[PDB]
Amino acid sequence: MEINGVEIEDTFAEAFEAKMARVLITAASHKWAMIAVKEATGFGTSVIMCPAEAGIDCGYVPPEETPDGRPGVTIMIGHNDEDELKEQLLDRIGQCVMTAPTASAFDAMPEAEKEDEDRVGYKLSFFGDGYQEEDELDGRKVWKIPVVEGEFIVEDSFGITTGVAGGNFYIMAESQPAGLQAAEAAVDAIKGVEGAYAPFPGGIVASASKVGSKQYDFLPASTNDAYCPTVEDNELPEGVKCVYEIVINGLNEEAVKEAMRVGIEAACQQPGVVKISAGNFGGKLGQYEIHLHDLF
Amino acid sequence: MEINGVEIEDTFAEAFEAKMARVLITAASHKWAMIAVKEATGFGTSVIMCPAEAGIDCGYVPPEETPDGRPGVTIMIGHNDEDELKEQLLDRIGQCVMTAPTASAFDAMPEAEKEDEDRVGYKLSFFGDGYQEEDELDGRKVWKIPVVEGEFIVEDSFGITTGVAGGNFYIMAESQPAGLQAAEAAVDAIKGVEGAYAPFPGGIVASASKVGSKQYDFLPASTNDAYCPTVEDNELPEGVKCVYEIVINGLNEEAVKEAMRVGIEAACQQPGVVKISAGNFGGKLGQYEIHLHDLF
Amino acid sequence: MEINGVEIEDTFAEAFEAKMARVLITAASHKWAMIAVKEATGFGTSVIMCPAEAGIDCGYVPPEETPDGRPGVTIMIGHNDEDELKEQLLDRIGQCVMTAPTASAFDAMPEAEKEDEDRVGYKLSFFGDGYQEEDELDGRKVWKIPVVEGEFIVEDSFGITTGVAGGNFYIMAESQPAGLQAAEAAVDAIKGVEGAYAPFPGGIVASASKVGSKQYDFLPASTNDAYCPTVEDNELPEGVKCVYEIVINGLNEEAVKEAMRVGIEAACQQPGVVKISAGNFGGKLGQYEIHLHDLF
Amino acid sequence: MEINGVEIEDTFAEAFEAKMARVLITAASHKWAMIAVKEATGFGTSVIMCPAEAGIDCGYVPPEETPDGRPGVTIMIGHNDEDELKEQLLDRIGQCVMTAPTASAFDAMPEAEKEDEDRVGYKLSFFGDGYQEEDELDGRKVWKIPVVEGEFIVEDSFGITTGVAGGNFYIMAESQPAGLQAAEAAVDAIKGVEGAYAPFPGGIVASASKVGSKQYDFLPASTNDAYCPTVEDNELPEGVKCVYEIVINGLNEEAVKEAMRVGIEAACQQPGVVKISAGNFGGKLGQYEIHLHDLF
Ligand SMILES: [K+]
Ligand SMILES: [K+]
Ligand SMILES: [K+]
Ligand SMILES: [K+]
Ligand SMILES: [K+]
Ligand SMILES: [K+]
Ligand SMILES: [K+]
Ligand SMILES: [K+]
Ligand SMILES: [K+]
Ligand SMILES: [K+]
Ligand SMILES: [K+]
Ligand SMILES: [K+]
Ligand SMILES: [K+]
Ligand SMILES: [K+]
Ligand SMILES: [K+]
Ligand SMILES: [K+]
Ligand SMILES: [K+]
Ligand SMILES: [K+]
Repeated sequence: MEINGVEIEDTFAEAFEAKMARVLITAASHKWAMIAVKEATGFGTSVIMCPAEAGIDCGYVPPEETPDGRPGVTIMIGHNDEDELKEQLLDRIGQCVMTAPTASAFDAMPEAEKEDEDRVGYKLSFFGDGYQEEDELDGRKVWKIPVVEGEFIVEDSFGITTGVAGGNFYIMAESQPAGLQAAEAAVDAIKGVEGAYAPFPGGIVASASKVGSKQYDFLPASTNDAYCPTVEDNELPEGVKCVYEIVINGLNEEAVKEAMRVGIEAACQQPGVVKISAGNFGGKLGQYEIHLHDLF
Repeated sequence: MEINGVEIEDTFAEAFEAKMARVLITAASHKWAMIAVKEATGFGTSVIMCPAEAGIDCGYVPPEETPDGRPGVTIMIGHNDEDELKEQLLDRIGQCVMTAPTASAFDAMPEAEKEDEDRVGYKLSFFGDGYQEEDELDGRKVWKIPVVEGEFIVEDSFGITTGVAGGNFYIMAESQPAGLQAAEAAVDAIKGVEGAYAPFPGGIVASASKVGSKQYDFLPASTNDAYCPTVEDNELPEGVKCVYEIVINGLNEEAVKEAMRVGIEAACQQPGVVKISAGNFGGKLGQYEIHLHDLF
Repeated sequence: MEINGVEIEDTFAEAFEAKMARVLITAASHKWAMIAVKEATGFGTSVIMCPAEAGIDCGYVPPEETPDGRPGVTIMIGHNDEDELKEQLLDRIGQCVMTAPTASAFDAMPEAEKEDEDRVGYKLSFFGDGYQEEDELDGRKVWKIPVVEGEFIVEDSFGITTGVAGGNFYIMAESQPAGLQAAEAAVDAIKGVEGAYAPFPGGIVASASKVGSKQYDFLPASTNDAYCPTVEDNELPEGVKCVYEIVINGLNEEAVKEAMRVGIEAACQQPGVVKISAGNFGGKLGQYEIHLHDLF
Repeated sequence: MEINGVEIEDTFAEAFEAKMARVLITAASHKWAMIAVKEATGFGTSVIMCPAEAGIDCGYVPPEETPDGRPGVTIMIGHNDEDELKEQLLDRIGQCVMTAPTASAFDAMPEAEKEDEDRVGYKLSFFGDGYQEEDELDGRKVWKIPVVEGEFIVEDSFGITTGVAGGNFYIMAESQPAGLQAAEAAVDAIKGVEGAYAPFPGGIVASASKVGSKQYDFLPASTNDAYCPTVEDNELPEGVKCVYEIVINGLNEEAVKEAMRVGIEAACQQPGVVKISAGNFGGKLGQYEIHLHDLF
């Protein structure tokens, strides 16, 4: 199989069940919404050594579609453990969205995906020290928390789902610059797929990992040396000088599949791409297998 | 005292000793440098419920002044506890800079400020699983860690200092929009002060806090209700409808003082600003007191 | 009639027929597309003293919805004179898109709107000095022009329509900061409206004009003094200390009306707005009269 | 001569005398200054088919270094004809800066460079229709023009110099992605050089031209086929699959030389660059000849 002359390896991404929330942040403008967004979703590439996996879902929510009539952005926050996710919701919304100029936080978990709920707004409202007030806004139960700016509006409760984490594909390129141009094109495409996010910096992984380590016994993960171009005994095709990985989390398997589909399609339009692969664990770890040949 | 007709309150900011590191991130472009920067310094407004306090120091480092000849950006990461700071250095550089396309990480702690060092590069190099290599780059001891992209270059060791955390001033404004325009002008000014950063979203705090809670026994902090415009018994001057706080951390007291100085000066040039105040704890907590009247 | 407490004057915007083109710019990334876009649409606020009226229509076209599978952005270029429009298409695509890294230019004028044709890509093809080559791409007739980068891809011909120019509303606020916050929320809303653009800087006019001048016979336009808050005998409501205008052009009257509607609604959600008005010429001149009360 | 393994051709850039102005734009924030700047400097890559050659000089002027204590950005506008330059100053400031929210325009031409004066602010003052008012601001003679926002502040007069236009170098790389990564690093470097600007989109020319035409007697200029990688009979080194040009204008020859020097050095640190060249016209046309070997 080839897409625009680029080899698609007959392999699969191995992905996992993971708990996820989806939050709508609105603010006085898109600019201020993004300010809160970047802060709240930062230090959140991987649960290997980050507190969560977080990223932007929809970069632009029209003011006419938000509960308060203001510009919005949707983000997603995820973790393998639901209790840690609830902690991460409280911390990131309370430290990064409550503190952000003009930003409000509303639930954006689709009705069908909702399995559980965490009362993040209620838990945050105690910051008001007795002065907090419940109200209804556009049919939503919200807390109005007095802050020095005026008020912080946060929805009482946020829906939690079991989503899919670790959808992925590798871009194998003739050089680093060609690999990165291809990878950014992929991420631009993934931007448009609702319910999916790419937690790594710019959505791109420059340092893909393997489980554990061969030489050490204190490492949870180490470099995927099989795919390292400066490693003597690497398993890279000839003419492959750089590898990038795109890692995708989503509300469901279909959102991850779509993000993988449009990502690869976009990457294969860029020059100097040799082949597309995917990362898996030989079916021994995950709950999902997304086969590349099935997507096209 | 008035600056452009704006009242400067005769008070002080009460700030604290805190451990800090300063990192230079370079990348293929300013764009990719900033990608790594935003990820690495996110979820880091306040040690109240964030793992660290982090932010950009110098947004633009010319390529001719970096060890590798590439565009750079300097960031600062801080914490009240040195052991937690060392953990935060490993986590943020390893998860957010090592994974970021093209980015390298070099020490940027000034010689005079260096009190301690953490071998973050050495500790990260084990990710190479035996394939990592030490080298010298522009006089610096660096580790070349094989990654799927090619290599991750990180300096062996990073200097740690005892800096100053919690420098601050309040902008009291006739309205939220006037407060925010004044606050952003202040942050634009603080951008130019080397050795200082503002950890909050866009550098601005919309929800300033007080120690503990009046009504609850489980909260380490709650809203500063004295400065809340919607609270009935607030201590706000008449005509003050919004308050923002700017919180500043720095390598030393002088860097924080300068950031406070240029910030207030910039804020007072914007329309609708009623007065400037500062947050303190009546001298009972901090190691530093920066009096507003002393700055002008 | 009020929106969130903001008066909506029972008046109308008076708008005009204008010739318009619509161009899809694709590039290796959204970043490089925007680079071409900002260059090609700049120096194009008003035909009073700029060569054209130009701006971004759709900020994000997904890769899978473009002819070449690459990230896209749509722009619009307008002028009262069709011959001048054709010259502007040639100049802006030839000098600002052809020269921009990786950028291609395709027709994005809807079939139902097309009235005339301008063979821009045919005209630009001669730059190839004999080496240019016609081809077909996703059903479109394109020219592949050899350039030092590789090739410039440009559609043979672009459609021209009689659109609408000069749709508008005024935001009257309690202060400059309040007015600008409301105005940017409006522009955020207008972003989402396909086939409409706001040609002024950030979509906002800080210096609205009237036809001619009371004092100077060499001027085609001068300040709208009745709405200047510093002018002594102004016709501004008390409490209004700042006025902004949002000027909108579009493919048809419906796009203009829609941009006006969502822009006003978004503006009215922001604090410190007193009323909304609109600029007309007494209904004695324009082809279109858009009554504010008819929008809601 | 090699820089980082990259050949530096023993050739020269041939550049020309050109008339130039330099403008300081201040605004409520860096964001709004940038809004005005992009509008005012757009449609200004080349005087071949654009009305002027314009670009950002300094991206960040600190508030305390500006006449009004507000965030600033400096831009430059050039043209071979002084009368056309004066018209371009009037058109670009009057239509793109006067109209931009909160933006002011001050002279930023160093005294040592000043040759001529253009009373732009005086010429713009008539827009005030009698209500305009001269004042002094930070020792500068300015006009306060009443506008719907409040006031437009513009310096009475702007200095004009005979600068340098057409400084250049070519980046010859192994691929388009490699070329563009090198070219952007170059532009990042050129950003830091005061008194020099790169007028093309993102600073980069994707379609360098040659004088005249081989096939068409009616063309003044066409694609430099000698440097087109898709042209069969090109004069490109083997292994070169992409060429970019960086074009630089500046206040004097030293600024141009400096931008060339740091731009080349930055480019050469990026992977996949084969050689650096420069464009000239046989030493017959230009006033300046800038030899690449003389820079390092
Ligand atoms: K998405
Ligand atoms: K907030
Ligand atoms: K689900
Ligand atoms: K993230
Ligand atoms: K199939
Ligand atoms: K700083
Ligand atoms: K990296
Ligand atoms: K110190
Ligand atoms: K931060
Ligand atoms: K639009
Ligand atoms: K192009
Ligand atoms: K039409
Ligand atoms: K425009
Ligand atoms: K000047
Ligand atoms: K410069
Ligand atoms: K202005
Ligand atoms: K000169
Ligand atoms: K330009």
